[PDB]
Amino acid sequence: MAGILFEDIFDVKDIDPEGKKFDRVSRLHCESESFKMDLILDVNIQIYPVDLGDKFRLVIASTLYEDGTLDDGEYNPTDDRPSRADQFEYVMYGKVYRIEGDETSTEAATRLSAYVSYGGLLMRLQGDANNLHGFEVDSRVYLLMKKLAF
Amino acid sequence: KEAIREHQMAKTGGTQTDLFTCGKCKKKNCTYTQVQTRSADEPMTTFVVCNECGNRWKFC
Amino acid sequence: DREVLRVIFPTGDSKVVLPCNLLRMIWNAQKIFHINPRLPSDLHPIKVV
Amino acid sequence: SNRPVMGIVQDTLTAVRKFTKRDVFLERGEVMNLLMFLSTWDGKVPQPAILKPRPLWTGKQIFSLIIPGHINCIRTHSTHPDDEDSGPYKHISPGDTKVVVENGELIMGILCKKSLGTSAGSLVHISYLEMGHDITRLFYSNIQ
Ligand SMILES: [Zn+2]
Repeated sequence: MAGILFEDIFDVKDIDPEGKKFDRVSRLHCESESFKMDLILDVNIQIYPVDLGDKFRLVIASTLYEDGTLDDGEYNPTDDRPSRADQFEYVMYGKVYRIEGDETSTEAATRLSAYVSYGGLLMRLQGDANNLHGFEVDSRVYLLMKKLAF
Repeated sequence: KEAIREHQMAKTGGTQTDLFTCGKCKKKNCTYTQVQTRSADEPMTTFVVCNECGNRWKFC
Repeated sequence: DREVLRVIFPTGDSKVVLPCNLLRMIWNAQKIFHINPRLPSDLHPIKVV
Repeated sequence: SNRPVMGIVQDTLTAVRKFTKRDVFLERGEVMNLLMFLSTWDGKVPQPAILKPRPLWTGKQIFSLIIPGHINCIRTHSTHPDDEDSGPYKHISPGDTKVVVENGELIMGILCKKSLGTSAGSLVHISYLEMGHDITRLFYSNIQ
């Protein structure tokens, strides 16, 4: 029942990816309110006009119709199930493409890092154990954000 | 003895560009080529060769 | 083999054209078998030998 | 010279570069339009790359549709972008300047010819090996 993969409220560190940026897409840099975990993500600024230092709510779910399987692709527009993390302002579908860590130090694996891709859109999440339950997988995760310009 | 010693010094040429790094020796001791004015379907490329440790690669 | 190989290539270039790119083949097995660095690597080394 | 002889060129090569751009976005209507152009297709519509504020597909998603679904080519973006040898390593925002495809799905990377063919490390050579000439010819005709 709605076994959410991740949920947190994030703060914008930067909206200017190394200055040069791009036109329809821009890379945001964020950090979690725990201030122990940080995030960088490519976004469509045209459909979601971000401001710097903004307070965002971020949620991640590998599934919708609750917890049951759906990793298919009949973009069934006609679904009517309220099992939709839809009330959030911004949603994306993607894969995890890379995982970082460091287990050579002995058990370590200290400061685990996850990298994620939503249709090519790169993402980086850093954290000791926040990603201890996740790993790199084919496209399945849904990323939902709200609280824009709170 | 100096002047006859000087007669080897440079030899007769020079080049070097020192722009591209070489992953075999970190030093940018590289040479560059301007070739393929027209050629066939292959795109005109700039070829870079590292003198030391012999490395050659392309702009592409 | 490593000791022999120094004789064969005085140029020290290890990049040669050869048949069957095992790396791509081995990699494909990983893409197929779904092996990952956060999964155990159960192996019998003699079988490899 | 143990290399491929085929090569997609000019207009086709330029639009492919254009197509790999990050700013590429598609509409559902055009996706159906694009799907019919396909010389072959599973008959099963793919999931939108974006759902909110509005449903969308990416050109990289769609290029990856063209790609056969169990083969990958890596390491050679071969474009000027990013930097020569250590800048792109400069953290690993692996970025759009380097090419990478997984399970027939393009992760990032603006395309080049060294990728596209008549060279070592090309997608064309490995498809020929795995998919064979017959599958590769139909893919090639289809992409063009
Ligand atoms: Zn060198």
